[PDB]
Amino acid sequence: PLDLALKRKYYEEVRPELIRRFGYQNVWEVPRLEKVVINQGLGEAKEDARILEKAAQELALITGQKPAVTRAKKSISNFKLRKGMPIGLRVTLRRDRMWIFLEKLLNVALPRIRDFRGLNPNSFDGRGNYNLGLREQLIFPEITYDMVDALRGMDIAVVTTAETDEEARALLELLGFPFRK
Amino acid sequence: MKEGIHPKLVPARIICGCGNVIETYSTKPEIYVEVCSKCHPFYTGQQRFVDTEGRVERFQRRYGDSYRK
Amino acid sequence: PRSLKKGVFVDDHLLEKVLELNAKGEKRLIKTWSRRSTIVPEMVGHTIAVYNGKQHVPVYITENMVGHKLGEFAPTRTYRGHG
Amino acid sequence: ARIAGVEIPRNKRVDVALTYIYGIGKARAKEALEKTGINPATRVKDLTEAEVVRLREYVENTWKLEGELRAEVAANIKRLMDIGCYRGLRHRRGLPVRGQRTRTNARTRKGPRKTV
Amino acid sequence: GKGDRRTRRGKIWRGTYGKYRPR
Amino acid sequence: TMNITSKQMEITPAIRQHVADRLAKLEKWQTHLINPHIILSKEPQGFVADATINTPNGVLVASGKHEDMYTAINELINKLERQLNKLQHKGEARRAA
RNA sequence: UCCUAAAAGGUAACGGAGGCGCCCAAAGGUCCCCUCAGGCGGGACGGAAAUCCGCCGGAGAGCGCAAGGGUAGAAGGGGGC
RNA sequence: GCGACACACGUGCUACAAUGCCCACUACAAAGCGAUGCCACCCGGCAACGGGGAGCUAAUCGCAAAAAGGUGGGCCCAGUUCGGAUUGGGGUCUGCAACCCGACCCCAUGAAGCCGGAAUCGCUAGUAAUCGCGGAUCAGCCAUGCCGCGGUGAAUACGU
Ligand SMILES: [Mg+2]
Ligand SMILES: [Mg+2]
Ligand SMILES: [Mg+2]
Ligand SMILES: [Mg+2]
Ligand SMILES: [Mg+2]
Ligand SMILES: [Mg+2]
Ligand SMILES: [Mg+2]
Ligand SMILES: [Mg+2]
Ligand SMILES: [Mg+2]
Ligand SMILES: [Mg+2]
Ligand SMILES: [Mg+2]
Ligand SMILES: [Mg+2]
Ligand SMILES: [Mg+2]
Ligand SMILES: [Mg+2]
Ligand SMILES: [Mg+2]
Ligand SMILES: [Mg+2]
Ligand SMILES: [Mg+2]
Ligand SMILES: [Mg+2]
Ligand SMILES: [Mg+2]
Ligand SMILES: [Mg+2]
Ligand SMILES: [Mg+2]
Ligand SMILES: [Mg+2]
Ligand SMILES: [Mg+2]
Ligand SMILES: [Mg+2]
Ligand SMILES: [Mg+2]
Ligand SMILES: [Mg+2]
Ligand SMILES: [Mg+2]
Ligand SMILES: [Mg+2]
Ligand SMILES: [Mg+2]
Ligand SMILES: [Mg+2]
Ligand SMILES: [Mg+2]
Ligand SMILES: [Mg+2]
Ligand SMILES: [Mg+2]
Ligand SMILES: [Mg+2]
Ligand SMILES: [Mg+2]
Ligand SMILES: [Mg+2]
Ligand SMILES: [Mg+2]
Ligand SMILES: [Mg+2]
Ligand SMILES: [Mg+2]
Ligand SMILES: [Mg+2]
Ligand SMILES: [Mg+2]
Ligand SMILES: [Mg+2]
Ligand SMILES: [Zn+2]
Repeated sequence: PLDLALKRKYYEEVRPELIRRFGYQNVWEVPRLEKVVINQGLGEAKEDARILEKAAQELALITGQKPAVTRAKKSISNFKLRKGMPIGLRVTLRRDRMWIFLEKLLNVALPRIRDFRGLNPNSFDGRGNYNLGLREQLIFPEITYDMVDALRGMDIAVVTTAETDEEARALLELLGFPFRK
Repeated sequence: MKEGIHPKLVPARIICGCGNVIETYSTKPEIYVEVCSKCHPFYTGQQRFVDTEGRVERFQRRYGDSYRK
Repeated sequence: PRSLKKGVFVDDHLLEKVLELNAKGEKRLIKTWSRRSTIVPEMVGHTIAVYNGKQHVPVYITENMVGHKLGEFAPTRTYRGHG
Repeated sequence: ARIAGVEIPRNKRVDVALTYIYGIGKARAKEALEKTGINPATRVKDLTEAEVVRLREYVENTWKLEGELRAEVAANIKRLMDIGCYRGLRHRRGLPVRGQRTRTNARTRKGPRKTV
Repeated sequence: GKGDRRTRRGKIWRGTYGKYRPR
Repeated sequence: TMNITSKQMEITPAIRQHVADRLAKLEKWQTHLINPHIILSKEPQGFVADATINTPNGVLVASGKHEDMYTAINELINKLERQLNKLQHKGEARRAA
C-alpha cells in the first residue's frame, strides 16, 4: 500500500489519543475508518441529455475510481420517473483511495467552499457514522472551471467502526474534520 | 481493480496560494489551488479577514458626551 | 443628518425629566411632544410616551435603538392595507 | 472562483472585472491596483499568478465581500425591523424607505403592477 | 448619463461639484 | 381603464359600478373605448353628467341633465350612443358613386 | 378464481363478489451470483415518496394481468452461454 | 397631516446606447443677479464643505465653469465602462428643529428598461431637434417646473 500523510497521521497521532481519551482494552476496539461512499443523486439526467458521462468522468477524476450507475426501484408519476431509469451515481472508496480522497477533501476541498463555516456537528448517524453534502464539484482541485458544464453537488457518507457518535466525532475531528460547533 | 476504466493515480503536488505544498496522489500530478486548510480563516485560529469589528453598534457611538447633566 | 460640528440635539426640557429620573430612581412614564429629540444612552431603560398627533405611544428604549429619533417608534399613519 | 470567491471575467481589464465582485466598484478598483502596482489596463487573462495572490490577499483582507457583506446588510435591516423604527416598517411591508412618493411610481419596491 | 451622480455629465445636470467634477 | 369623477359630491362604490354598467351599452358596437372619463356634479336645477371618450374613429363628447341622478346618466348614455353610432357609420354613406 | 358447499369429491337458484377471448424472442433452457416491503436515524439541489449510508426487520414486497393456492433453503432481482 | 398607496389618468425628467459612454487637456456666448449679499485667492479634506481673507454701493469686483464642440486615450456590441432606480454605511450645510418630511457629498448595491398596443402631440428657418446659462419665490429645498438667454442648426410642403 501507498504511504500517505492522513493514514500515517491516523496510525501515529489519532490512535493513541483515542485509546487515552476512551480507555479501550483491545487494539481492534479502537474506532477505525471503514468506508467512504460518494453518491451523486443526480436525477436531472432522466430524460434530456441522459448522457451523464461528464459527471461520471468528474467522479472518476476526483476519486480515481470509476463510479457505477443507480436506477429507480419503482416508477414515480410526479418525478417523471420510469422504473429502471438511470438517475444517479455511486462510488465506494476504501483503503488507500479512501485515505487519498479524504486527504484532498480536508486539505483543499472543504476550504474552497463558498462561505464555509465548518461541517455540521449534528450530521452524525447515531450509530457512529457521518454524512454531508456538496453544492458544487468545482470544490475539488481536480475540477477546473473550464472542463465543467453545469453545477452538480454530491453526497458523502463516511462509515466508521465506532459505535457511538461520541467516539465517531472524536476520530473524525482528530483526523482534521472542521466542525462549526 | 478493473483495468482500463479507472484514471491512474500518480504522485501529485498540490500547491496552495499561501505557499503550502501537499504531497499526495491524484490524476493530475500538479494542481494549484487558491486556498488550503493551512490558510483558511476558519482554520487558522480566528483570522477574521477584514471584519473583526466588534459589531460595533450601538453604544459605540460616543460622539459625544457633551449633552448637559 | 445633523452636523457633527453641532451637538446631539435633545429638547432640553425633555432631557431634564430624564436626569431627574436617573438620580432619585427610574422610572415613571413620561408624556412628551419631542419627536425631534435624539435618543441618548441615559434614556435606555425608561418608558417614554411619544405623541403622534393623536395618541401618546408608549415606547421602551433599549440598547440597539440609541442613534435614532423618538418619532421613528410612534408612527403617524394608520394603514392596514387596501381591499 | 479565483478572487474573491467569485470568478472575474477574463479577456476584460482588471479594473473592470474587479467590479464584478459584490462590494467593489470603480473606486475600490483603482484602489487595489495602486496598492499592488498592477497595470489596470492589463487583461485578466494576462495576469501573473504572482500578481494574482498579491491582489487576492490585499482585497480579501481589506473590505467585506460577497456573503459576509450580504449578512450585515441583512442584519442591519434585521435590527431595523426588530426595533420597530419607521425605516423598519418600510422593509417589513416592502414600501420605499427614503421619503419617496407612493401615490404613483414607487414600482421598484412594489414590483410590477397588480390589477384590481 | 445626466442622471448618474458619479459622472461629470451628471453633476453638470444637477449643478454641483465633487470628486468627479472638481472646481 | 375607465375613470369616474364626482365634482363637489360624494358617491359610493355602488354608484360607481352603476356608471360602469351603463357604459357597457357602448360596448355593443365592438370598438375600442379609450379611457372613458365620467364627470358628475350638482347644479341648482339637477345633476349633470359629462363624458369624454376617445374611439379609434374620433372622440365622443356629451352632457346629460335631469333632476334624477341616474336619469341624467341615462341621457348621457343616449347621447353617447348616438355619437358613437354616427362615428362608426358615417363612412359607409358615401360608397357610391 | 373465491364464497354459498354442511372439515374427502361433488352439489342448485334471475344467490354474494371478481376476471378471461391476451401476452413474453425473454417474461423461454441452463450455469453462476444476489434478497424484499416497511420503520427509525443521517445526507447538495430533493420533496410523503428519486438516489446514498447505518441499524431494525421471516416475509406484510415481488412473482405481466382477476382471485385463490404457493413461494426468499425461490417460483423474486442480475449476468453468462 | 397637505409627503398615505391594492390601483387608474395627464404633464415631464432620465434612458434603453458606438452619429455612443468614460477619462485627461483646450477653445466660442448672451441675458441676469449680488452689502448679516456675490466671493477672488490661500489652506484642511477624495469630496460636499470648513477655516483664513482681498475686491465689489458694482461696463470696475464677483457668481463664472459656458455645455455641445475641438485634441488625445480607453471601451468593442454584451443588460455591457449603456441606464442610474432602489437599499446598506459614513459625512456636510441650512435651520430652534431634517423621525414622519430637505438638499448635497462619498463608499457599497447596480433594477426596470433591447425603442414601446390600441391611440396620440409638437413644429414651415435660425423653426424643430439637441447643448448649456441666468432669474423670480427662496433660511434651506424636494425645480426634472415656470419665465427669460444664447451655442450648434436641419427635413419637408405635390396639393385641399
Ligand atoms: Mg491494526
Ligand atoms: Mg446527530
Ligand atoms: Mg457505525
Ligand atoms: Mg477546482
Ligand atoms: Mg485480470
Ligand atoms: Mg461589485
Ligand atoms: Mg445627450
Ligand atoms: Mg454608469
Ligand atoms: Mg372613477
Ligand atoms: Mg364621491
Ligand atoms: Mg371628493
Ligand atoms: Mg361641459
Ligand atoms: Mg337607447
Ligand atoms: Mg366447495
Ligand atoms: Mg368450499
Ligand atoms: Mg369440499
Ligand atoms: Mg373423485
Ligand atoms: Mg437475459
Ligand atoms: Mg413469467
Ligand atoms: Mg429501506
Ligand atoms: Mg432539502
Ligand atoms: Mg428524502
Ligand atoms: Mg405476497
Ligand atoms: Mg434468470
Ligand atoms: Mg437467463
Ligand atoms: Mg457455443
Ligand atoms: Mg406638517
Ligand atoms: Mg412620502
Ligand atoms: Mg380603477
Ligand atoms: Mg398606463
Ligand atoms: Mg417633471
Ligand atoms: Mg445592443
Ligand atoms: Mg445586471
Ligand atoms: Mg430584461
Ligand atoms: Mg453599468
Ligand atoms: Mg433617441
Ligand atoms: Mg396607430
Ligand atoms: Mg405657421
Ligand atoms: Mg436652470
Ligand atoms: Mg438667485
Ligand atoms: Mg434658493
Ligand atoms: Mg424626495
Ligand atoms: Zn494555504
